[PDB]
Amino acid sequence: MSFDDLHKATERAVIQAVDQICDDFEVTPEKLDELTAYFIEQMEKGLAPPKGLPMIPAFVTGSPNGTERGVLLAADLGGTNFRICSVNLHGDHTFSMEQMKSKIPDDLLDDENVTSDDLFGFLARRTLAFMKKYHPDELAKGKDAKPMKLGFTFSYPVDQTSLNSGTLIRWTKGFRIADTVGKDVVQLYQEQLSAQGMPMIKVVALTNDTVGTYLSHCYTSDNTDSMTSGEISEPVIGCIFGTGTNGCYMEEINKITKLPQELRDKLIKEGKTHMIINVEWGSFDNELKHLPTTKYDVVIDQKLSTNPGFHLFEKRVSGMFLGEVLRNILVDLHSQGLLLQQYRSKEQLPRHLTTPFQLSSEVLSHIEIDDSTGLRETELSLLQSLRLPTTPTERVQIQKLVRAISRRSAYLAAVPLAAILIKTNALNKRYHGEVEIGCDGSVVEYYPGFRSMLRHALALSPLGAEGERKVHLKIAKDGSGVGAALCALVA
Repeated sequence: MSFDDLHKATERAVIQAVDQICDDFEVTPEKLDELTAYFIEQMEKGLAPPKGLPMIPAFVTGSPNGTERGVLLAADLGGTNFRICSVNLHGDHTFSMEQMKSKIPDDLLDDENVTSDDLFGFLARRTLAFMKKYHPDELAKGKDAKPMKLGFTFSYPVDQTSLNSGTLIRWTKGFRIADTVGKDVVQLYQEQLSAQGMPMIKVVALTNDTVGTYLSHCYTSDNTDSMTSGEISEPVIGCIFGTGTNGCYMEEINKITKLPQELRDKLIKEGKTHMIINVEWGSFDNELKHLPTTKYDVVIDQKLSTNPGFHLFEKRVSGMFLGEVLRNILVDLHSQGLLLQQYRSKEQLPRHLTTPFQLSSEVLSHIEIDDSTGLRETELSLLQSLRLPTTPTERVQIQKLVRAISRRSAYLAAVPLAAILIKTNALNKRYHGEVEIGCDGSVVEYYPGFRSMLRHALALSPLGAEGERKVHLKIAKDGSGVGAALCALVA
């Protein structure tokens, strides 16, 4: 056929093939029902003694009201940095901030055999510099003063035998230091704090970023938590979607069959009815019994991934992998002759479409909501910020693919929220019963319309579109810094 005839036939075939890839990417409401039911099943398997889900009790039996008073501290430590924050709760749904971001120490931790004393003394040194800098209010009263409660955000593998008690099991995503496999991390931090000179500091909390997100959403609840006035709604889920994904919710105390009955009765004999469970829902259905999977998901999880087959739901939802899936689809369609069709072979393609993760997520951000830009002006430009240029008929299908990837990730992200809301139902305060779930992270906050698709999925779930609209949801953003302080408050 003619060059023009072949071009037209090729464009029609690209229509076909891209629609077929989309069909292979779709999430049906039937699959939604299947996934949420299996998630309820994994939840109930998990928190009973032996496994369904890594549902780790966070040992928090109280939620902030947004009416709270006082000033508290918060320490967080990871491979990223070390941070000492200080929060002054104004007494309304507001607060005031102070903080020092002590950079991760330059190579006292690079797989050298260093003491817990070295690392935790660096932590306490930065805490002492903090106290000296912004207030020696009770630091000048170094012998004794009115104490200060602070929460610790130690985002490492930890065995939290209770609140303000953690027994570190390993340094993963960090580097191995000597003989901390049995130490209590809150105890080490407290020892180093009382050893530099502040004995006023009490380390009374230990939680990770998701429990902090939940507590930071309890505070600052849009005037829907101060009283049963206007909207009558309470927050029941904290969660982070983005580079990673996880969530936490409050479960009945006597429904956590895992914890021994001693602690359960000792809590219920108090005013204590519920406790926060940090559902590790990252790495959900790793066995892939129900979790949808395509070819590109396999080729990325196996070859290009650092966790070969461990956090599968994370990888299907994370913001890093969206652009990666798009890149693999593009390289596929090219090497099979349908797209970018005058780069005569692979390794003639631009340097970023060939190499692994060079297709970032802001690309999909710009592409997904392309307005009628006189047919893909900002989209062409931004997709062309990486070295490859494109044509209109190709850009239409590339937008199709990007939107399909995003919709799948959003519906999957909605599955666990729906399963939690339907396990602990939102229809128990029979009248005006409403529930808001607060969210942090990259994808959920800044990806265009990822919340609209979350809502559409929650409507298409066995959470009924009839009942989805008693759940409105928005963002609570600081969990390592404000959430730790609030976990110290409710300690």
